[PDB]
Amino acid sequence: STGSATTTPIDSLDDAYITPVQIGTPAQTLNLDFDTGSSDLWVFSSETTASEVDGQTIYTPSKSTTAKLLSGATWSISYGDGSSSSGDVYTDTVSVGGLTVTGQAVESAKKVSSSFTEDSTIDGLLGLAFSTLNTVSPTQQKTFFDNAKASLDSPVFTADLGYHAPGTYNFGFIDTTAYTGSITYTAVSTKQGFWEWTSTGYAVGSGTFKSTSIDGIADTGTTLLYLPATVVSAYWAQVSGAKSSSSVGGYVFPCSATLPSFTFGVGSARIVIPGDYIDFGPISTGSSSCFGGIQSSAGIGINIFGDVALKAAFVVFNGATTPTLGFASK
Repeated sequence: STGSATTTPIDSLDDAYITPVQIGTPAQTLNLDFDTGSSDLWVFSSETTASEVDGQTIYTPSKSTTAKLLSGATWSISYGDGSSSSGDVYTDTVSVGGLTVTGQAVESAKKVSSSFTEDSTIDGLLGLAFSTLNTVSPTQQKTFFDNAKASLDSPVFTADLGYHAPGTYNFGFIDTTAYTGSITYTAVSTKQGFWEWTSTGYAVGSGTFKSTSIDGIADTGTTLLYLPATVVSAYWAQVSGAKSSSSVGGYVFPCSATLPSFTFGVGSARIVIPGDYIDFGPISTGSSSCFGGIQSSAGIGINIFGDVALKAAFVVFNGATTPTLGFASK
């Protein structure tokens, strides 16, 4: 089997991407944030504290004839941005782009943190990291990909995120028309539960490539590109007037600037992030100070190849017995 679904930016800055997901019988369609940096499929629901729901579409298990309470199971998760959610668990039928899993753990939120409430466009998350990170207790549950894998034509999914435009998540096949040149594959460590890999280096604008190993995660659920302070300083040094602002919480730059590109290495291959992908706009409405899309990972404890990086590539998440990641230009 295969599936294919369009993923759409939630706003004009590509802060995140939503993909429609069919849950239950009859289908209830919710728009979920596909997140290769976590492993829980959770949704706003009829069980969510009413004051914490503000415009989201909810899953109502009582209206699904295939929903079953997973007795005794609870979940609770926190993300890198300090947001969180928790609740109980149903199993139900879940379909993405024509690909159906029966008995998928659908984690129903009883509580969500303010950032989720305040974002009307995201109805929940669909985790695509390794199932070892799944938070369901006392019986850990499998991700949608993990459940689908054996049925897929090939045990892979691909992320093709757009810049200020829709893109595609495919399951079970590689669309050879969706990228240019070749896909370069690189090793993955699953030791921390993430799609963790090692970039071979970077360049800033038209500058020379620096060969250096950069361990990080391919994370569709993180907006920006978070790299070591040395790398980030080298990037922003090429932008006149750019500075790290403690008050804003990162590098900012004059909105009048033309940003240089940023290249990262995948083996001997190179992925180029155009300068425009690194502009996240005014820090506040009407400001001429703009927020940068490349930020320091110092104090995160890990480097994160988030959407800024991934949207410059066609990315293969290869879930073979020994997982690997593939990157192609597009």
